[PDB]
Amino acid sequence: AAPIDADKKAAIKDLLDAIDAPKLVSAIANSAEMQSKQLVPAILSDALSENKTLNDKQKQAAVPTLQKNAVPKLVDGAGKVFGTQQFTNDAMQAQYDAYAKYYSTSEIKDLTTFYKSPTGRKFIQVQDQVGRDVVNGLMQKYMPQAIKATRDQADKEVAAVKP
Amino acid sequence: PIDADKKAAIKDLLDAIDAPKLVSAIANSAEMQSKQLVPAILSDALSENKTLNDKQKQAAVPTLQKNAVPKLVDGAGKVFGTQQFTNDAMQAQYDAYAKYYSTSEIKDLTTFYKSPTGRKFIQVQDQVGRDVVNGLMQKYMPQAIKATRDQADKEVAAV
Ligand SMILES: [Ca+2]
Repeated sequence: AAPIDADKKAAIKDLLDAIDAPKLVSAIANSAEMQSKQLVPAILSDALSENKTLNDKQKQAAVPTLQKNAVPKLVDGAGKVFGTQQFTNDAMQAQYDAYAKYYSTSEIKDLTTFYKSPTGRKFIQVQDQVGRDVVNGLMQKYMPQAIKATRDQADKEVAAVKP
Repeated sequence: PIDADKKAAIKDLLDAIDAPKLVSAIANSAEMQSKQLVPAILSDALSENKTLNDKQKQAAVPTLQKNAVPKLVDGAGKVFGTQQFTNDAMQAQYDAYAKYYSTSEIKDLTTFYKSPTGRKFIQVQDQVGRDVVNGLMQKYMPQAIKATRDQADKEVAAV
């Protein structure tokens, strides 16, 4: 985390405006919040395993109600930190620092020119869609075949167990 | 169906972005994902087996864990190393570029990607994104986990 000289900072500020950097921060916050919500079951499991008052029969019996009440409540409250102004500010500073680290001032200015051009503005809107179309299309054609190949061999391994 | 002038403009674009390196990274990513799915697929197959009773299934887990998992893992995701996958991934790149971009936009992109700043961009832009996400993750992941953990501790104690 280094000091950005004045002319480089002003160039990055113009680049961040041209790529709509706040929209990108918003997507990072929403993705982290989602990741936090997906960790709730594992964190609740850890709190149950490490709780120091309940015996092992009471813990095993508490699972049904914790699954029904605690998980929805924890999911609802998870990742609040990602909606704060502090997070947004920090993600903005992180964008400045990342651009200053990998690009020179003159490269940042070239980038801004491309992003403000008509084809650059198009690129900002569709280029992610281009990546998703490629990956999702190949996934649809090939993920089933790879799963089935492993599953069919897995059937043979289980059928081979001799008890 | 892509007209010839757009097809030839896309061919030049893909050379300028080193499209085969992007295909190779997609294939490797898919292969790794196939291998990481092996324990879940083997549990499906053990669960669905109709010859072993449930005590025999539990007793089989140690040797399945030890022999079947390394075997299935070395064999998972072979389809992603075939020439047919590469061919389909190239074709998917043509289709995607043709669908969202016009011929003159394709030519503008090539000019940008062939410029010195375009080539730097091909080289570091993914690293820019990872640095942003990883720095924030280092700072905020622990705070988010602690927030959920402390509320989970109160939920467990209130049982
Ligand atoms: Ca024209």
